[PDB]
Amino acid sequence: ATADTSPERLAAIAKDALGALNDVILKHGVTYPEYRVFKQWLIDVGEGGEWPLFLDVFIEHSVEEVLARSRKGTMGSIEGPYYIENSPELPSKCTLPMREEDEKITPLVFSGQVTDLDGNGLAGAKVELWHADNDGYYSQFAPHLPEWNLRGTIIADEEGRYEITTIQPAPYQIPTDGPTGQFIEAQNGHPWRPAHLHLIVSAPGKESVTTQLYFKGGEWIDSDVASATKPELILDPKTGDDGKNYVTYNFVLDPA
Amino acid sequence: ATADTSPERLAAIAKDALGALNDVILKHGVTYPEYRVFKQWLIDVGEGGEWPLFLDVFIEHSVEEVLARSRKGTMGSIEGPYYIENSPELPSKCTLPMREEDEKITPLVFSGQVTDLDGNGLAGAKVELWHADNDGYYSQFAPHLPEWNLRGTIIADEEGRYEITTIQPAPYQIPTDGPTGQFIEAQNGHPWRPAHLHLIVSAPGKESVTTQLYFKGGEWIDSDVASATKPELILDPKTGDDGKNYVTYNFVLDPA
Ligand SMILES: Oc1cccc(Cl)c1O
Ligand SMILES: Oc1cccc(Cl)c1O
Ligand SMILES: [Fe+3]
Ligand SMILES: [Fe+3]
Repeated sequence: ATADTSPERLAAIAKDALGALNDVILKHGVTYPEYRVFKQWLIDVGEGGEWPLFLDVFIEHSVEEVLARSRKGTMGSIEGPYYIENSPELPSKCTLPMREEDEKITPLVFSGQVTDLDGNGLAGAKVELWHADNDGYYSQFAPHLPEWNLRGTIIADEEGRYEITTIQPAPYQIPTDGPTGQFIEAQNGHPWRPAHLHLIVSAPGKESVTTQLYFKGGEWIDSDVASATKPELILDPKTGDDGKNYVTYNFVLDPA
Repeated sequence: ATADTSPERLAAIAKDALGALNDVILKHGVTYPEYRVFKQWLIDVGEGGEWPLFLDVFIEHSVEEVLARSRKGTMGSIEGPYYIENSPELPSKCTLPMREEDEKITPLVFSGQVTDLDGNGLAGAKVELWHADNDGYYSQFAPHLPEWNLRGTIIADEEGRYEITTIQPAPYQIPTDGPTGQFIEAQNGHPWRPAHLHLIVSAPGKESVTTQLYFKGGEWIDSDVASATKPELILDPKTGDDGKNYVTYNFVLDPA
């Protein structure tokens, strides 16, 4: 992993990042017992392997807020720690891989079209979906699950449309008996995320979008610990007489 | 290590610390290639065990600047990563433990008195000295050195005076082929400290002081990478006709 940044830019970055922190210590009168605790917690983050967690919850929102200024298409959001590459491909209309345990849960049917800025249909266009199960587990992040459970690469047809069936997600709680959750708990916070789909959407000759979609009445909707939920990405699914929840949603892709 | 801080205070602390950083990302337009690099570097700091180094160089100065508001005695400074407790005791006038390799170097003779705010003499009063050798190594931080090389606990007499002989320190360069030094080097900085004595000074019924002393014409004197050098802590040693450098310095101790 490399940035291709200059020493001039880094220097300016670190000066005000360090200036900022050093400024919070002065402003609040941070003591020496406090400093020791802090240092000890940074070691633990590393030792608990919680660096992508902590940063993704607490920092990635600004990185996407920056990228967000540059694009005219669908609203993006943070990737989070759990994306996996080359998930198995599925046809234009499909079901997401899932176990019998998953078959017990109210289904979600997710339809729409991948278009360009003008609104034209895009063939040979892909939707990478992934999200958590009713337990708040992600596959490849819990040994009891099959390695592509609720992950897939959806191949959109002739005109960019896709119809995808999966389950309807339940609120993810981030891990707590570790440094990130001890961080939240010592400040009387809450370790909850909204229920969400993660998606990378692409198509030839387009700047991909990475985003999330959420659910209209959901808990933790206006208190996302990751600060990653927007108005523009909240679905409002209607239920069929089959009893399955139904949503349509379209992705608008910028020029690459 | 425990602070005894409330959730209210921590919450306020983390809000503006996180707000601050998130504010630097927005201000500079930090990209996604940049973010990956950053995250990867935080893992390495941990994995290189460079957390007390990085923080002590870049952060501890504000913690002491805070404590500095509360005290009327000698000017303090940052401890740094290398203090060791219960170094062996020596009488009021002594020499610091050192090898034959150390005996080759111009000697430093360091005299003075530990007093109170009014200026009265303090018996049963201690000076913990430690510092680096002409190589820029600290004992217990390089396997080739004897475990108390240039460390000791000096026992001041009847009236708080001490006379201590050691070597005259050479400029410490912090480690470079690791994350902290790759941090400095990618921004065209310099990994140099001034030459310095570390000292903890105490006496019964007094708030100890932790500080450093530096040398009047030294290199890196106005570009200390740790930002830890003050005007008030720069010695000006005269050389004897024995050829040994001579300094007197007195420590003024606040009520505990
Ligand atoms: O499931 C998650 C866990 C932690 C952070 C984010 Cl952004 C997630 O989506
Ligand atoms: O020797 C040192 C190395 C790193 C930081 C400080 Cl403050 C030192 O004194
Ligand atoms: Fe998630
Ligand atoms: Fe030092």
